[PDB]
Amino acid sequence: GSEVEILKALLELKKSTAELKRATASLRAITEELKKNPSEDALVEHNRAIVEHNAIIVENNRIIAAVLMLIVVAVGMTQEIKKALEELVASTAELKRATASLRAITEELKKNPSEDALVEHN
Amino acid sequence: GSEVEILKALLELKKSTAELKRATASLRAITEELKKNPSEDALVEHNRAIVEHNAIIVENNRIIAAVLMLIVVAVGMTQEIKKALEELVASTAELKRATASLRAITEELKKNPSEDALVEHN
Repeated sequence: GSEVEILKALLELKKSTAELKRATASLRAITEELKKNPSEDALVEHNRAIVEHNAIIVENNRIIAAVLMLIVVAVGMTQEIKKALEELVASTAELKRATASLRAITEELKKNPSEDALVEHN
Repeated sequence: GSEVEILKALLELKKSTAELKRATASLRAITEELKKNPSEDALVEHNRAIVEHNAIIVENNRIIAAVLMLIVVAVGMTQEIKKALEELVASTAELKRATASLRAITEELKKNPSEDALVEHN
């Protein structure tokens, strides 16, 4: 379950990091090459839009991974919860047996109020 | 005076800005190209040192310009100070003339205490 989902989240962080590094490299290549001749308006404006789009995508990937890590941590407790439930089920069944026993004792004690029945009640 | 010094400070800001933009571009080109093969240790370590040196130089240029602007502003007031001094000198000379006149009046009033001398005193 979470063993693979988390490995994929780590792969995502690796890829969004590489994207950030490359987007930053183009950000700078753009500033240095385009300031040489501002008349190349389409090239500088298109590349700046590209850089902003990548920066947003990187930030979104970070947030998405941050949320999915909370889902993953909830998932990783599956076996601990399963064992807690098995214990709760066994406890419920034992409580039921004790209740049925007490009911039978109550009926026996009222029908035949022997001292032994009072001892069994306690 | 300050007319040229300030133009040079502006030229400095232009050149340190161009340096910053280029140093940043190499910072990124270095990260993206060197992470491809970390075994090229000398190239990545030398270029990172280059980037740190340039970043420091840019910060120093900013501080130096900030101080020189204070010297320049002090320099630009040369004519206002010169005129204030011309006024102060004329005032001092007038005060001296008034003092010498008063001394002569005092001598005349004591030697010949005519009412006119008292009027001149006041």
